[PDB]
Amino acid sequence: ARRPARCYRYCKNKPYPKSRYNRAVPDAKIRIYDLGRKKATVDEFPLCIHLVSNELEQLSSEALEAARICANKYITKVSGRDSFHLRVRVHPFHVLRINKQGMRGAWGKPHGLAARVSIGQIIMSARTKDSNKDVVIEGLRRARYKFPGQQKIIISKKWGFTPLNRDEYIAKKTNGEVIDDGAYVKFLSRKGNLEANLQQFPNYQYS
Amino acid sequence: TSSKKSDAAPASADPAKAKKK
Amino acid sequence: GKSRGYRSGTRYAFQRDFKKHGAIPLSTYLKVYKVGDIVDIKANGSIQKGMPHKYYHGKTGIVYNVTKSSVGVIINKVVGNRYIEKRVNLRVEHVKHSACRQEFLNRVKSNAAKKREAKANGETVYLKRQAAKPRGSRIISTEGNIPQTLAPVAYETFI
Amino acid sequence: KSQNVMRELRIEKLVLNICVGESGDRLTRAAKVLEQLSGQTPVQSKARYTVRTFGIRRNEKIAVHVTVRGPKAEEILERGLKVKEYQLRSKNFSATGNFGFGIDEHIDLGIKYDPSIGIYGMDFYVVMGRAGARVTRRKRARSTIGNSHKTNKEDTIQWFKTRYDAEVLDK
Amino acid sequence: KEFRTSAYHSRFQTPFRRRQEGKTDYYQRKRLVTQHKAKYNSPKYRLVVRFTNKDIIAQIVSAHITGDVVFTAAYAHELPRYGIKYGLTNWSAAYAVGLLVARRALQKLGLDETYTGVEEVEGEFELTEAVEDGPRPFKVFLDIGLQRTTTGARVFGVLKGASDGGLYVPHSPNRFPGWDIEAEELDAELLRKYIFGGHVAEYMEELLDDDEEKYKSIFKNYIEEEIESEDVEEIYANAHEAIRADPSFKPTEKKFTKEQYKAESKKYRQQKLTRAERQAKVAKKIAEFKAQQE
RNA sequence: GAGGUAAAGCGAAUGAUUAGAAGUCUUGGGGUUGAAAUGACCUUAACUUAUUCUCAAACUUUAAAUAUGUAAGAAGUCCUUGUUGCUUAAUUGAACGUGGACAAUUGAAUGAAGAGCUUUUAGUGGGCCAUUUUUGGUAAGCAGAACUGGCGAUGCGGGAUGA
RNA sequence: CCUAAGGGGGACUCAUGGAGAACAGAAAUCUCCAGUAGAACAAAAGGGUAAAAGUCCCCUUGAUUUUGAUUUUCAGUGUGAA
RNA sequence: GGUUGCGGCCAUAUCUAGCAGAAAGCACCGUUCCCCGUUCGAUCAACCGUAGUUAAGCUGCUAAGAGCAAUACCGAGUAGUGUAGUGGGAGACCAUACGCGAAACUAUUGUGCUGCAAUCU
Ligand SMILES: [Mg+2]
Ligand SMILES: [Mg+2]
Ligand SMILES: [Mg+2]
Ligand SMILES: [Mg+2]
Ligand SMILES: [Mg+2]
Ligand SMILES: [Mg+2]
Ligand SMILES: [Mg+2]
Ligand SMILES: [Mg+2]
Ligand SMILES: [Mg+2]
Ligand SMILES: [Mg+2]
Ligand SMILES: [Mg+2]
Ligand SMILES: [Mg+2]
Ligand SMILES: [Mg+2]
Ligand SMILES: [Mg+2]
Ligand SMILES: [Mg+2]
Ligand SMILES: [Mg+2]
Ligand SMILES: [Mg+2]
Ligand SMILES: [Mg+2]
Ligand SMILES: [Mg+2]
Ligand SMILES: [Mg+2]
Ligand SMILES: [Mg+2]
Ligand SMILES: [Mg+2]
Ligand SMILES: [Mg+2]
Ligand SMILES: [Mg+2]
Ligand SMILES: [Mg+2]
Ligand SMILES: [Mg+2]
Ligand SMILES: [Mg+2]
Ligand SMILES: [Mg+2]
Ligand SMILES: [Mg+2]
Ligand SMILES: [Mg+2]
Ligand SMILES: [Mg+2]
Ligand SMILES: [Mg+2]
Ligand SMILES: [Mg+2]
Ligand SMILES: [Mg+2]
Ligand SMILES: [Mg+2]
Ligand SMILES: [Mg+2]
Ligand SMILES: [Mg+2]
Ligand SMILES: [Mg+2]
Ligand SMILES: [Mg+2]
Ligand SMILES: [Mg+2]
Ligand SMILES: [Mg+2]
Ligand SMILES: [Mg+2]
Ligand SMILES: [Mg+2]
Ligand SMILES: [Mg+2]
Ligand SMILES: [Mg+2]
Repeated sequence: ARRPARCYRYCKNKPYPKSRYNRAVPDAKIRIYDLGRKKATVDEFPLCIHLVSNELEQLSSEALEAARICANKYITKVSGRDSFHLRVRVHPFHVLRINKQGMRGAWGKPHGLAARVSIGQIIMSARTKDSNKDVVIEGLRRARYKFPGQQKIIISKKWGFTPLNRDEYIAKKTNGEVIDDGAYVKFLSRKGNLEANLQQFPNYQYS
Repeated sequence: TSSKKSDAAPASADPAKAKKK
Repeated sequence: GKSRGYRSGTRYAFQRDFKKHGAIPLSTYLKVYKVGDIVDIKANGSIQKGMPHKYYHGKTGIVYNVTKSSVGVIINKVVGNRYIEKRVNLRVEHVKHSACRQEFLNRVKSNAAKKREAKANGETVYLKRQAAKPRGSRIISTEGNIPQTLAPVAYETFI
Repeated sequence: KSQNVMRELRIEKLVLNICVGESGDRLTRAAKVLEQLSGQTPVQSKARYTVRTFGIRRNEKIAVHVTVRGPKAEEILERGLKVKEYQLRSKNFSATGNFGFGIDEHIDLGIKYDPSIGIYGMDFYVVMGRAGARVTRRKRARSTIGNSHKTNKEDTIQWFKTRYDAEVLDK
Repeated sequence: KEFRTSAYHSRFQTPFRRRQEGKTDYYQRKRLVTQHKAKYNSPKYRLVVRFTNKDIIAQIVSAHITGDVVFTAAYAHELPRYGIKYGLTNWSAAYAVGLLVARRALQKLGLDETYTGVEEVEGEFELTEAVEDGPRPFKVFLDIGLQRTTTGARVFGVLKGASDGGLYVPHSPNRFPGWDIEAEELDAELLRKYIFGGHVAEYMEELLDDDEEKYKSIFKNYIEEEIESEDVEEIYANAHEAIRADPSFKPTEKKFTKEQYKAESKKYRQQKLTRAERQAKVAKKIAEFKAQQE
C-alpha cells in the first residue's frame, strides 16, 4: 500500500498542492495542530521550546501525526493534560505521487501528503511553565524518533508564542502595551485612531 | 406598452443563489 | 498538444500596470513622431489593433513611416547568424520616445559649449568621456572620530 | 444652521406596485387600475428569472408599477393614508428615510368598482428627499449629499408625524 | 463583513482627476482631439461650448501636452455691450455668442474681408464655403462636452451662429430646432424664428393676455424697459450688426489690482497646523481621556 | 528601455489553512425559566470584528542576480531660404535640398594577422558526456529540455585501471 | 456559433450587500443607499474592458471593391490568421 | 491668492467623520408656451435670473484617521544570486573566495503641483 518513507524525503519536484488541477487528493493524516490547554492565557505558560529542522526536507503527514501523538501522550501522562500547549508548526501541503504499460503515461496519482520544511524551520512548539521544562524537552525528544533527519531541541528566548523576549514582554506588560485576546495578546499601536487605541488599552502610561 | 429594462446580465434559469434554508 | 499562438506566453508582458488599467493618458496621442525618431516599444494590452508581436515588446527602433494612427518602426532581429530588417506597423499607443537621444543630444551641445568658451579664453578643453578612475590620496581627521574597535560576535539563537 | 430653509423635507416620488403572480388579462386589469388612479401610463415589470414554485418564468410580465410626482402624488398618498387610517409602524421606515405600506383592496382608495376589473391589492412606497437631490441624478458633476443634508429614519418619522397628524406604532 | 477595509482603499485605482469630477468625457475627448500623425504639429481646433446657470462660454482651443491653449473666447456676459442685456441664456443668446466668437477669431486671424459669413440670416442651412485661390476657412470642430445631443438644444444655436459668422464648422441640420423628422427637410422659417428670439416673443404675447400676474413676474425687466414683443427682433437685429462692426474683445476694467485681490483672498481660508501643534493636541486629548477610566 | 524567474508576502487581492477571544435581532441544534412567552437563560455551531499557525508550477503588491533592446556624431549639431500635385486657417508643417558655421581629444574603454563582397560544392542531417538550472519517475550506467564547456574527431602528464 | 454575437451613435451600470413595501415566504416585483468590477463580454483559458468592449435603444451592411507593403510561423517558401 | 471654462501628469489629488467658507463665480433654486424625452419636466429639452439658499454640491481646515506618496547608521549587506575550488559532508545540504544584491518589517515626513483664457472685496 504505502511506499517506504525513503521514497519521498527530498524536495525534488515543484510544490504540488491540492487544487483545481489535482482534485482526487486524500486528506492529511494530521488534522489537529493545537493540543493541551490551548485556552490558557499568555501569562500562564512563559516557557517556549521548539523542535527545529536542521534539514531541507519533506516530512510526511503520517510522520507528523505520529510525532504529535507521541509527544501529547507522554506529556499528558507525566505532567497532566493541562500542563502544556503543544503546537505543530508545519502543515503538509505538498502532494506526493505514485505511478503503478511501464513508463508510458507515467504521470502519477496522489499518494500522500508532506510538509516541505527548510533549515531552521520550527516543526513543533511547546508553551508551558518553567517547572515543566524537563518534561516537555523529553516529550519532544521522543517525538524526534518518529522523524527522518536531524532535529534540534531549542529553548526559545521569547515568552510563550510571542515575538518578544522574556524581558521585553514584561516591559510591554507593565507599560500597559499588552492586552489579552484569549490564547494570544494584542499590542498597542502608536498609529491610527487615538481614541480607539486609548479605549482598547486603558492602563497605557503615556510619557 | 412598457417594460424594456433589465440592465443586468443573467445566466440561465438562475434563481440566484439565496435559494437555501 | 502543443500551443504556439500569436500572443502565447504574454500573460504578464501584456498586462496593464497595477492600478494603471483603463483609459490612456492623452500625452500618448499628442506626441509627434518624425521619421528618424528613436522610440521604445511597449505593447498596451487594451489596444489590440496595431499591436506589436510579443517579440517587439521591449525593443527599441527607428520610425520609418508615419500614418494616421500608427508608425512604422525598423527593428534588426537576429535570425541565425545575421540580422533581418523588420518593418512593424504599430499604433501610437504602443510607442514612446526613447530617452537615449536626450542624453546623447545634450552631450553634443555641452561639448559644443565647452569648445567655444575655451576658444574664447584662447585655451584648450578636452571633450572625450572617461571611465571612473581610482581615487586620489586623502587625509582622514580623527578629531571626534577616534577609531572604535570591533570584534566578531558570539553565536546566539533568537527563536 | 440646522434650521435652514433648504433643509426642508418634502416628497420626492411615490411608486405604486402591483405584483400579480401571473401574466395576461389579470396583469392588464391591474395596469388599468393603475392608469385610473394615476392618470399616467404605468410600466410593466418582467420577471428577471424563472421560479417554478411561483409559476413564473424569465421575461414573463409579472408586476406593474408607476411613479407619480408632485401634487398628484400628495393626493394619492393621503387617499391611501385614509385607508390605513393614518397609522403606520416604526418598522416601516428605512434607514435612508423612505417609507412604505401596502393596501389590500383598490376600491378602498375611492374609485368606482367594476366586476370585470375585480379587486387587486396594491403596494405603496414613498421616496423622501430634501432639495438638492439633483446632484446625485444630474449627468455632469454628479456628487454625494452631505451628512447633515442626508435623509434618515428619524427625520422622516418626525416630519411624517407633524405633517399628517398620524401615529407611528412599533409592534 | 465590513466592506470598506484598508485593503479596499489600498487597491482602489482612482480615475482621472477630471473624470472623478464628472466634467470630461475622455472617450469623446480622445476622438475629437487626436490629430492625424502625418499632420504632425498642425493642431485641431475645438469649439468648446459650455452652459452655466447664468452664462454661455464659447472658446476656440488647441491642445498641447502642457495644457490647452485658448485662441479666442466669447462669453454671454459680453452681450450687454452689444445691446442684449436680458435673457443671456436664450437659444438666440447662444446664436449671438457663436457669431461673436466667430467674428472675434477671424479678426484675430485676419479673415475679416474674406469669409464674412451669412450676412442675411434667413434660417437656411449653409456651410462656410472656401474661396477659390485663397486660404481655406478656419476649420473648427464642435465640443458639446457632457451635454446631450437633442434636436433643439441650445449648443446648436452657438453652432449656427459660428457657422453664420464665417467659421467652417462641420455639422448637419437634423439637430436644429425646426427639423421635421417625418418629412426629412428643415423648416427654415421656424429656425429663423428661433434665431431672432421668436419663441420668447411669442411666449410674451401669449402670456400677457392670459396670465398678467405671471407675465408681470416672469418678464419684469422687459416691463421697466417698455420693450414689447414687436421690437424683440430689433434687439437681436441691431446686436448682430454691432457684433460685426467691432467684434474685438474689450476686458472689463478691474476695480482692484491683482495684488489687492490676492491679499484679500489670502486673508481668509485656514492654513495647516504645524506638526508640533497637532502633537500637543494629541497629548491634550490623551490627558482629557483619563476622565472616563471608570 | 523591456522582463515577472529566485527571494519575499498572506494582521495585501485570489485560493488553501491552525487556534483561541469578543460580539450580533434569520442565532442551527440540546436543557430550561418558561404555561405560553422566544420573552430570557446553560450549552455548542455559525458568522462579524481585531488577532493567530502554515502554504501555492498552472497566486500575488513588491521584486533581484545573470541574461536582453537601443545610443555613444562628420551619414553629427546649428543658421538662412529653395521644390512639391502632400499638409495647415495660414506665409503652417513634412520630406529632400542650395548657401554659411563648428578641424583633429571628430566627442568612452579595450582589441583588431585589416574591413567588406560574391559564386560554387563536399560531408552531415542516429549523437553522447560534465558542472549548474530543470521535467516525468521510488529510482536507474533510465527517459526529456536550457546555457556553456567537452567526447565523437584527440594524442600527451595525472586520476592504478577508464571516450 | 452569430444579420448580429458585425458596424456607428446614444443612454444606462453590472455581480453583490444593507435597510424598507398586501398576499409574498430563503427565491416573484418595487425603492433608496452602498457597490474597482468581486458580473458580463458565443465557446477552452489567459489578457482586456466602467459616462465601456458590459445591459438597453435607434440606424445600418465596411462580413463591400482594386491590388501592393508588413507581422507571426519562416527556408525569412507556402497555408491560416492578423 | 479665491472662482469658473478647457486641460497635463493621473490618489501628495482617493476614502471616512467633523468644522468653516468674505467677493465674484459655480451651485441648488423658479416655470412648462415653444424645440425636445420620459411611467414620471426625477434625468434630458426649453423659458425666466424674475421668488429664495449656502442646508447640500464645490472649496479650505481638523484626525497619534485608513489609504496613498517620499526618505533612511530601519531591517540588511540578511534572503537570493554571476563566477571558483581535487572545499566540508554518506547524504540532505553547508561554509568559504571575487562580484551583484531584495521584499516584508520599523521609523520619520508629507496629503496635489501646475498650463491657457476669463473673472473677483
Ligand atoms: Mg521530478
Ligand atoms: Mg498521456
Ligand atoms: Mg530524528
Ligand atoms: Mg502547452
Ligand atoms: Mg506588464
Ligand atoms: Mg479586430
Ligand atoms: Mg459621446
Ligand atoms: Mg531592469
Ligand atoms: Mg511565467
Ligand atoms: Mg517562490
Ligand atoms: Mg485568505
Ligand atoms: Mg516560503
Ligand atoms: Mg520599490
Ligand atoms: Mg528621405
Ligand atoms: Mg596577435
Ligand atoms: Mg549540402
Ligand atoms: Mg549532400
Ligand atoms: Mg542534404
Ligand atoms: Mg543517418
Ligand atoms: Mg544534467
Ligand atoms: Mg538522458
Ligand atoms: Mg537511450
Ligand atoms: Mg539556463
Ligand atoms: Mg567540462
Ligand atoms: Mg574539435
Ligand atoms: Mg583532450
Ligand atoms: Mg595516462
Ligand atoms: Mg581511483
Ligand atoms: Mg453594435
Ligand atoms: Mg457608446
Ligand atoms: Mg449608488
Ligand atoms: Mg464552440
Ligand atoms: Mg461587441
Ligand atoms: Mg463577405
Ligand atoms: Mg468573410
Ligand atoms: Mg513570409
Ligand atoms: Mg504568410
Ligand atoms: Mg455669494
Ligand atoms: Mg424642474
Ligand atoms: Mg436641462
Ligand atoms: Mg456650503
Ligand atoms: Mg496616515
Ligand atoms: Mg564521496
Ligand atoms: Mg557572497
Ligand atoms: Mg513582499
